[PDB]
Amino acid sequence: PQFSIVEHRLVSRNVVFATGAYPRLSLSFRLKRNIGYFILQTYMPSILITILSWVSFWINYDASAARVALGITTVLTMTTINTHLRETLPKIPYVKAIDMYLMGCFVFVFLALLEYAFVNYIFFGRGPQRQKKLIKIPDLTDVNAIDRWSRIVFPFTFSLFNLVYWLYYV
Amino acid sequence: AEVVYEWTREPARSVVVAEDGSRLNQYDLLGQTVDSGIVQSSTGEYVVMTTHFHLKRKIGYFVIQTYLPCIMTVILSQVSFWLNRESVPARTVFGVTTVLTMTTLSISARNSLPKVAYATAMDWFIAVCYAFVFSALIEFATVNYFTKRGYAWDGKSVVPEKPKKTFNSVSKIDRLSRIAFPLLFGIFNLVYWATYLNR
Amino acid sequence: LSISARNSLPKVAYATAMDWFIAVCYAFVFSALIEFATVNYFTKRGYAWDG
Amino acid sequence: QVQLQESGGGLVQGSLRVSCAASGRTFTTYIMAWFRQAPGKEREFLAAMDQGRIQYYGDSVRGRFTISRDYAKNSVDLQLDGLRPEDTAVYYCAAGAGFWGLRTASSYHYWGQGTQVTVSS
Amino acid sequence: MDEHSCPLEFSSYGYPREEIVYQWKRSSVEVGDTRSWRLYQFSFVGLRNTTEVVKTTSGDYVVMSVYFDLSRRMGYFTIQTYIPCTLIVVLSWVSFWINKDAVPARTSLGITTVLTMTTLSTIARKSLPKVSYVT
Ligand SMILES: *[C@@H]1O[C@H](CO)[C@@H](O[C@@H]2O[C@H](CO)[C@@H](O[C@@H]3O[C@H](CO[C@H]4O[C@H](CO)[C@@H](O)[C@H](O[C@H]5O[C@H](CO)[C@@H](O)[C@H](O)[C@@H]5O)[C@@H]4O)[C@@H](O)[C@H](O[C@H]4O[C@H](CO)[C@@H](O)[C@H](O)[C@@H]4O)[C@@H]3O)[C@H](O)[C@H]2NC(C)=O)[C@H](O)[C@H]1NC(C)=O
Ligand SMILES: CCCCCCCC/C=C/CCCCCCCC(=O)O[C@H](COC(=O)CCCCCCCCCCCCCCC)COP(=O)(O)OC[C@@H](O)CO
Ligand SMILES: CCCCCCCC(=O)OC[C@H](COP(=O)(O)O[C@@H]1[C@H](O)[C@H](O)[C@@H](OP(=O)(O)O)[C@H](OP(=O)(O)O)[C@H]1O)OC(=O)CCCCCCC
Ligand SMILES: CCCCCCCCCCCC(=O)OC[C@H](COP(=O)([O-])O)OC(=O)CCCCCCCCCCC
Ligand SMILES: CCCCCCCCCCCC(=O)OC[C@H](COP(=O)([O-])O)OC(=O)CCCCCCCCCCC
Ligand SMILES: CCCCCCCCCCCCCCCC(=O)O
Ligand SMILES: CCCCCCCCCCCCCCCC(=O)O
Ligand SMILES: CCCCCCCCCCCCCCCC
Ligand SMILES: CCCCCCCCCCCCCCCC
Ligand SMILES: CCCCCCCCCC
Ligand SMILES: CCCCCCCCCC
Ligand SMILES: CCCCCCCCCC
Ligand SMILES: CCCCCCCCCC
Ligand SMILES: CCCCCCCCCC
Ligand SMILES: CCCCCCCCCC
Ligand SMILES: CCCCCCCCCC
Ligand SMILES: CCCCCC
Ligand SMILES: CCCCCC
Ligand SMILES: CCCCCC
Ligand SMILES: CCCCCC
Ligand SMILES: [Cl-]
Repeated sequence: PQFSIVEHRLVSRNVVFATGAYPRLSLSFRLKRNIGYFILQTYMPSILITILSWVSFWINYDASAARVALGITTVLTMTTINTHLRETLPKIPYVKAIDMYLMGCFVFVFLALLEYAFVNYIFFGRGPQRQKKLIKIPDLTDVNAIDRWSRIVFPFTFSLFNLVYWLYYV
Repeated sequence: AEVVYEWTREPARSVVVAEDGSRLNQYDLLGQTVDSGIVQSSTGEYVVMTTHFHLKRKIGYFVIQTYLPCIMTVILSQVSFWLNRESVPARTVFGVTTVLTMTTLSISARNSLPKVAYATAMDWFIAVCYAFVFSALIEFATVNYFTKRGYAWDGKSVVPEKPKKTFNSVSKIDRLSRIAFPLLFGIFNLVYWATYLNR
Repeated sequence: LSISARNSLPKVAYATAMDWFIAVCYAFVFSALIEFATVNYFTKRGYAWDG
Repeated sequence: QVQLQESGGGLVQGSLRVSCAASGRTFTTYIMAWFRQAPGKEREFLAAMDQGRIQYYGDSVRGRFTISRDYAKNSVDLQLDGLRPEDTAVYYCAAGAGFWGLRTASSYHYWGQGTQVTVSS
Repeated sequence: MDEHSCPLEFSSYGYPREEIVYQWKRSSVEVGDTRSWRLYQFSFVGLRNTTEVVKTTSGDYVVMSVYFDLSRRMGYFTIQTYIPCTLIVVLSWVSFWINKDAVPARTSLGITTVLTMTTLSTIARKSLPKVSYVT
């Protein structure tokens, strides 16, 4: 159900131990793992949660409770997806391709939350100081410009990351 | 006095491990030491032949699945210091969710091990990270206690100088914590890893 | 729910009726949230209607 | 703090017994060893005993000295027999988990003060 | 905080007391390294041997018992349940210092603390069997 047998091979040789040389036959199979189950299980929920994380960019900077709740919920959902994945595998010491993908999705949602953190800091920290004193990156003074730039850039960067990942691993 | 065991070749080369065969997932076999001795029991003295296989645990799995989630949880908790003090529900959400994430991480970390009755290095790391997150929540609680008025800066008015509609000042607690918490967490990470790695 | 639905099933590489139903339900929930985002985008005033 | 208190005779013309009691930490589950170091000599392995009551001895002292352990009391004893004037030295009690060792001093993370032993003919 | 005295009983299956009689020796039950064993959650306090006669349908049999006293260790359970529950209670106490006008904040804090308690209760029972009394 999970694998397809690409090919099988028969080999005949001799193997030498301390006690002598012995005849050996080897029957080997090459198994290619099916991707549909993992697409249904892990990849598509992660993509959908990362997409949902961008909804905060269309909400005003003053809706702090809503935007923070959305970002935190996306981060929590990514953590739960990673948890449910790790509970059904051995304790290998290296990163897998699905680990690469989930870590990338976590980075994207974390940056989405940090985007609102930066916007709120810029407004409520620099606005009073600034008024007392008084694709390219956006102007750092305008939170609306920052939000619009995030709207344009986050889907584009996520699509580029997906393209690179899938081209590398397929 | 009846049967005595000896190694066929010299003891070092009398135990051989095939280079291709190694089914260790979270361990590295550094080597093997070979020795012999005697055991004294009620029945008599028996020759015992011993081979100690030296294994070192591989840290990558636990780094991926426990340490990075805890570090990101600590950073996420410390992110709330950069929000305005009047975002009470947002900062409360930050503190509470980070506390619960740390609690869940603490619960799930021990599932790997047998239920031993002493604290491990991972347990100490999780304890310190929980302490950092909970201290961040206490910091927000202090900031909210010292907050005076329940509306944020409008956007257009000009905060006059502390030395019409008044507005809350940026919290000195927040300004100090923004540099204090990451610095202390970095120092803790430095000391912890320097203590536990080269051992 | 989507993660936990296929716990007690072999890891088949095709979608089942359970998978299709869960997908349609998730799409409905996602569209509801997107609809709220669209509604909020056109909200002019930050205060509700006083009694 | 963890310590290993050693006791035993210092002078003999012979049989002798050197005891080593451990306090501050449970050394039952650690391999416990006895080492020797005369002046101008490197610490050499005399004996050891494992958790499973299995005893190892050096080739120089095989059949002469005997090592025993009391796990309830957390102590290791060494009975020295056939003492000779080439045997005079400082005797150290060591304990630890035997990693890359069980015959090398580097693998033992705990050591005692040491006790002098001299034989006079 | 529980302590147990687990038994190990043996006897002749076929031969009654009139045919086979068992007897303990002077130093019958010996142990090596008591605390190098696989007892993770327990510590071995001691042991004691006994003998008795058990009547069955086939006859009376000499039964020889060895009781091992085990005392549970608090470390794992203190890590798992006690510390998180007290910490969640303190997290609930944190609500008292928030401004009472912060209605969503305080309500979410309280209900969330009550959630994390339900979850901690649920997971605290996992190690135990499904006994029908309060521990
Ligand atoms: C899955 O993964 C496993 C693990 O890697 C794969 O296993 C290996 O497969 C390869 C081929 O697929 C095996 O190599 C073959 O061995 C045969 C038979 O070798 C025996 O008999 C010979 C004749 O009696 C004898 O000479 C051989 O001896 C040594 O000789 C060669 C030549 O001097 C020397 O180079 C080797 O070191 C041999 O040890 C041996 O006893 C051999 O016939 C195959 O040869 C092809 O290529 C040579 C090129 O010179 C050509 O001359 C031949 O005619 C033939 O076309 C090939 O070398 C290898 O032994 C397998 N390893 C193990 C550990 O089993 C497996 O194939 C993978 N399968 C799948 C489906 O993924
Ligand atoms: C849901 C989770 C989302 C998180 C995802 C976030 C995305 C960003 C993270 C990317 C992680 C990349 C994984 C890298 C692999 C993990 C690291 C690793 O294991 O590599 C080894 C080094 O380990 C080691 O030094 C062990 C120690 C590594 C510890 C690193 C933590 C640094 C913490 C600094 C504090 C910052 C504070 C800043 C606060 C302001 C290499 O050695 P070697 O091959 O010989 O193997 C020997 C044997 O031990 C097995 O490795
Ligand atoms: C665990 C419990 C610990 C309890 C710790 C208790 C810590 C403690 O007692 O805080 C005192 C206070 C906090 O600062 P804080 O930002 O809240 O200062 C007040 C705040 O800015 C108000 O907004 C001001 O009114 P407004 O905006 O103009 O309307 C008010 O001005 P005024 O009324 O004077 O005119 C300010 O007093 O002063 C410190 O900065 C020292 C922080 C050291 C923090 C060190 C952190 C490492
Ligand atoms: C282990 C290493 C420890 C290092 C210790 C230092 C920790 C980092 C704190 C940096 C504080 C700082 O330099 O602020 C720079 C400016 C505001 O300060 P100023 O210099 O303009 O007066 O602000 C900026 O220019 C950028 C502010 C962005 C805030 C929004 C993102 C929140 C990120 C949270 C990270 C925990
Ligand atoms: C219960 C948690 C309380 C946390 C309070 C803040 C201090 C954190 C370190 C000390 C507390 C602690 O639990 O340490 C855990 C381990 C040491 O464990 P052990 O080896 O002593 O068993 O730690 C290490 O392995 C290294 C500790 C590094 C200490 C020095 C740097 C501190 C940096 C500032 C922290 C506020
Ligand atoms: C159960 C403890 C939860 C943590 C609560 C932290 C509350 C911090 C607020 C402290 C206010 C101290 C007011 C005294 C001010 C003064 O010095 O006069
Ligand atoms: C990835 C999903 C992000 C959510 C996008 C929500 C968009 C809601 C706003 C719809 C805008 C309608 C078209 C422009 C209207 C206008 O500018 O007059
Ligand atoms: C195979 C190399 C070993 C792994 C080295 C670290 C991998 C780090 C991956 C993190 C990528 C997340 C960001 C994705 C792009 C925004
Ligand atoms: C064997 C082929 C496998 C291909 C799996 C691709 C799954 C991802 C497809 C859709 C990704 C779109 C991301 C767009 C982000 C805005
Ligand atoms: C879903 C993409 C919506 C794009 C709207 C165009 C910008 C409108 C700004 C007022
Ligand atoms: C928007 C592009 C999404 C990733 C496409 C990857 C295709 C890989 C070859 C089938
Ligand atoms: C070797 C793993 C490659 C994973 C793809 C990462 C692409 C990052 C693009 C920003
Ligand atoms: C030694 C007990 C440690 C308990 C976990 C850490 C709690 C920190 C609360 C500030
Ligand atoms: C900011 C200081 C972080 C220190 C991390 C040290 C990790 C060393 C791994 C070899
Ligand atoms: C949860 C995996 C299946 C998702 C089906 C399509 C979702 C569309 C969202 C608009
Ligand atoms: C992921 C699907 C997002 C759909 C947004 C629709 C907005 C339409 C505005 C014209
Ligand atoms: C400094 C935070 C940057 C977030 C990316 C928009
Ligand atoms: C994913 C939607 C992008 C819209 C850019 C205007
Ligand atoms: C571990 C808590 C640190 C608090 C620094 C003010
Ligand atoms: C112990 C945490 C203190 C937080 C800042 C006053
Ligand atoms: Cl392993």
